[PDB]
Amino acid sequence: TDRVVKAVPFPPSHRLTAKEVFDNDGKPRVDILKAHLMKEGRLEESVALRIITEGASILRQEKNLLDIDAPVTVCGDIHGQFFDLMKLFEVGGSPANTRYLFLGDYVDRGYFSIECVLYLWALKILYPKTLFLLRGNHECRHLTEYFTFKQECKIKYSERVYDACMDAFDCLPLAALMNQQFLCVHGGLSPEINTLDDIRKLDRFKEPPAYGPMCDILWSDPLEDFGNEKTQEHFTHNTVRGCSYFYSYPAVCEFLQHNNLLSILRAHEAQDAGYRMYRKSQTTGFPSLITIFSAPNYLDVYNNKAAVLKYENNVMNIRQFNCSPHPYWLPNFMDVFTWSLPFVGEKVTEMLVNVLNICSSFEEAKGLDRINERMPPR
Amino acid sequence: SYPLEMCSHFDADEIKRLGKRFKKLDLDNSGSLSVEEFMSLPELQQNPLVQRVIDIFDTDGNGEVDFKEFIEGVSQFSVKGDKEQKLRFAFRIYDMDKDGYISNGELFQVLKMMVGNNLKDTQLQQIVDKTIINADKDGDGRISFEEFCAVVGGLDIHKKMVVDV
Ligand SMILES: [Ca+2]
Ligand SMILES: [Ca+2]
Ligand SMILES: [Ca+2]
Ligand SMILES: [Ca+2]
Ligand SMILES: [Fe+3]
Ligand SMILES: [Zn+2]
Repeated sequence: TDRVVKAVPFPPSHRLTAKEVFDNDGKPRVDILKAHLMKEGRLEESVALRIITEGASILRQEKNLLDIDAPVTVCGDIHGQFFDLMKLFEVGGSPANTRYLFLGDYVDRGYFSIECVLYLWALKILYPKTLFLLRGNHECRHLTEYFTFKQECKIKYSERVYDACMDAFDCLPLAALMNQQFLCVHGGLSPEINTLDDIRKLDRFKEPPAYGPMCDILWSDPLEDFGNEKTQEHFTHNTVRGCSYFYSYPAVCEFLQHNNLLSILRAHEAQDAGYRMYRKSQTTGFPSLITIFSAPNYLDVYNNKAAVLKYENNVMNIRQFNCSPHPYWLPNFMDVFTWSLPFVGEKVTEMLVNVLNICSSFEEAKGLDRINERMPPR
Repeated sequence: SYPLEMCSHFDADEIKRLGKRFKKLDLDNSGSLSVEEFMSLPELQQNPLVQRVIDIFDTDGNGEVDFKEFIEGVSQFSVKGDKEQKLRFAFRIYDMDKDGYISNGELFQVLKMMVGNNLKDTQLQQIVDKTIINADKDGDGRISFEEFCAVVGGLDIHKKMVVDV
């Protein structure tokens, strides 16, 4: 063929059928799924939707606040970095023999968001009682309409798939109590959430409201000077997210003691090391807060390591990992025609106008990324 | 002696003007403009698509642009031209072998003429694969003018492919 860079793998034209995706017992065939997605193949739309809807039915029956036992591997933000997700399972262990908890933010930013969801939802159908998924702030219509996930679905699939995902995202639990010691949430605390029972009383099946306990769990961040605050104040509006709050070491210590908990494990903020252990609780000597970020070389520019948390034998071990190669895409999935046609029209016209007139760093990436980390408008 | 036949949107006057420019460009007064006669203009030496335009203009494939060819190529840019004609011309910028279809290799090479080394070839190859994948609504693995148009028609780039004579 005409193909110049012959060695580059070309995406399969075959769309997997239901029989190729679900065995005769209705169990997702994950190895076949993983392989096709890694080559950038797609599924028949109906098969994709089945994965989404079957996944949502299982999530829908789960509690706002899940109870998860150790050993477990806890994971932070993925952000459609499908190829780093494959690496993450290698470092974390097979979900066949491993309990998993994901803290949210499966989509946006990365260009393999629908693969992450189809793959994760296939794993939830297969391991409904050992692999768990929480809602992150990006798992909503508001952020996915603003960032690229809605467009991605439109390119690779359809708005129908996008919608099925929005409905499925409304079903995701909001927190998890792990080994009866850790409260695991995507963002963090709320002035309006004092005990674990308060999370149980929320109605989560909805687009996250603009204000409130649900918005807060998903969006809250620890103060920038968490642990060394100049005040014993608890919550102050989150000027970084432009919504919800910044919570302090004293707010956390209070929540922990009141709920007889050891630490809050959350994700949401990119970390150069893939994680961050905060100030040790005065009472236990164990970090009062731990951030887990599981998207290496976030955005292809942060150059950060990623990490997962593996709790077992009473050892909370952080397993860091580096990025993996993934295919290339133009911004907003722009095709090369639309990309180059302007330059063509401009340059050939310019050519002829001329002829006729013959006769007359992590932080760098971070600060640069600021607006993208805040609550999109209205 | 012997009239010259041609197809163009131009009137007698414009054809006479274009003939004058054609003469000034025709260095060796051979009656056919050459690549080097074209490249004599410094404004053109800093333009990646000069050889694509000359080739599209050079309809008889002899390597030079005769007067008939010059007038018919410049006519694609007449203000009197239709959307289709201008898109057809854009289509032919990628369609190197003039088969009426943009192939993967043709697409890689023409884009490569414009992107250069802002993209590694692996990257450039992947976005060409996916662009064809999405636009190739016939499964022939190549882009017809119809498929090409389905993608770009709404862009209205033809409105900018207009020169004054
Ligand atoms: Ca000449
Ligand atoms: Ca010729
Ligand atoms: Ca061709
Ligand atoms: Ca085709
Ligand atoms: Fe995030
Ligand atoms: Zn987040």
